[PDB]
Amino acid sequence: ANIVGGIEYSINNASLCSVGFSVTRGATKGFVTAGHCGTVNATARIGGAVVGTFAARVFPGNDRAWVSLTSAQTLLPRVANGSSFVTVRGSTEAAVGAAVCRSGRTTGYQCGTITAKNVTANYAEGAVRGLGQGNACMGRGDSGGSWITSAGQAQGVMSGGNVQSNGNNCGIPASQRSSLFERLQPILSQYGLSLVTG
Repeated sequence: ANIVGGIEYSINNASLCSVGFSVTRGATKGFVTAGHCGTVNATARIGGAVVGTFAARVFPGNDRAWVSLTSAQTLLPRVANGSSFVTVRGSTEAAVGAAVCRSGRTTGYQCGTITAKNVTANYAEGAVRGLGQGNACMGRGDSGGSWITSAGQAQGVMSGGNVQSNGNNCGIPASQRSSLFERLQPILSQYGLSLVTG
């Protein structure tokens, strides 16, 4: 499969999440995603085919993981934006107030601004600390997916948000949305990963 930020994958033929970013770990191909998407050794599929397995994860506390991929996968420095692509150019961290977008298999490509840092989410499983917050909308299934600026600076991966009864927060005003991302930088260093860029 071609590995592009935002696209769907399944975990153990059950849950669905979204790809964060293509990465390498030496010779090993991978992608980063959310930790709550899978446990270590869980099998990832794209287009019905096995693509790899969860190599490592932290959730809760953090919300991060990476999937180690078979060498047959094609890593790409891209995030889905409809039928087109945003090129991944680096991982410079944007400040509060910056514009940012996110990509995932439920709500697609959505944009807003970064509204806070260091946010705690109290999920069913426990607290997750240190999250970025934006007011781009999102929904169930977008978890794991890319947060990236229009200029190609990868910010993080989708963790969670104040979804409404329709499964998303797109039907409430931006002023009311809390859409939370796990910062990319600590994922990359924790697991010794390099972002695939173009």
